[PDB]
Amino acid sequence: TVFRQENVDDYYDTGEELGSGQFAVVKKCREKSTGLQYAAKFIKKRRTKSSRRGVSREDIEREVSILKEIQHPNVITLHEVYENKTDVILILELVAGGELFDFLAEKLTEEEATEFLKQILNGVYYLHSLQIAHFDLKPENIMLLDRNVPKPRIKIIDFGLAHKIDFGNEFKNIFGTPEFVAPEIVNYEPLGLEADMWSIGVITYILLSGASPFLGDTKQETLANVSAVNYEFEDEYFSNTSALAKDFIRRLLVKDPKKRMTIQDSLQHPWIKP
Ligand SMILES: O=c1c(O)c(-c2ccc(O)c(O)c2)oc2cc(O)cc(O)c12
Repeated sequence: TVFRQENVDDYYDTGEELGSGQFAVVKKCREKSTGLQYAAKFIKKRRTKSSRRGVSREDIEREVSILKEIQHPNVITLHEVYENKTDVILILELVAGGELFDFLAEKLTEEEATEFLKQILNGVYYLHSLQIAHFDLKPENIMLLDRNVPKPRIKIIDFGLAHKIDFGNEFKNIFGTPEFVAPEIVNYEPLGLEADMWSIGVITYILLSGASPFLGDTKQETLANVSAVNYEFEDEYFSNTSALAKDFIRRLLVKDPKKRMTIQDSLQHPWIKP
């Protein structure tokens, strides 16, 4: 699939950089024709078939295909795609309140945690309903619309590892951030929607305590901890956290993906359900 090959600069002006990573940079931008504002993600293309630099066309096209399917208040939306020799440029919905990660570093109560979590669960319910696994859920990939409100609204971003799961599972080169990946990722096993639910358990633990449940001193330690389900609720952090909140986490941080709560289970769980 090919994208718009006119110069993006003829249609958009860029401004503040919103973030950067491995082979991508995200810039605030404004469409010249409408004055409307967006986030432009510049993704570096591979220059040869065997290069390890840049993102493969196959991987770029998958991400764009997934983004085009999505329309839900809790997930980022895609406006347009451009490309040139060096980059694919995604013109994405602008979200200005920063990462949930940075909002967290600034300070949650169970109410504040569930307020965020319900939105995340709603977005993931939408995705999983469409058989889309995100595969990279973490606080860095949850953005706030406006961070100066008591209960900020959120949108899930970064579908770079996302996959359609038409056959119950996928087994591919898929591996996210060690702190948040499920044991089946660590062990290179077939992956399905269940992996996202584990990641939600990790996010929930962090929301409530400020601490990361499997984090070791090195990446290999973290991964070893994940595979062994080596976590516990520290009393210093969880002493005034409800047993029901702990129950919710405990039913997500389960090694056997078949025994893990599904997204539907999570919405019916007594900590979440009205
Ligand atoms: O940092 C951002 C980011 O990474 C992405 C993003 C979204 C979907 C993807 O599939 C993807 O690869 C990246 O969107 C954004 C949108 C914003 O308004 C602001 C941002 O800072 C980001």
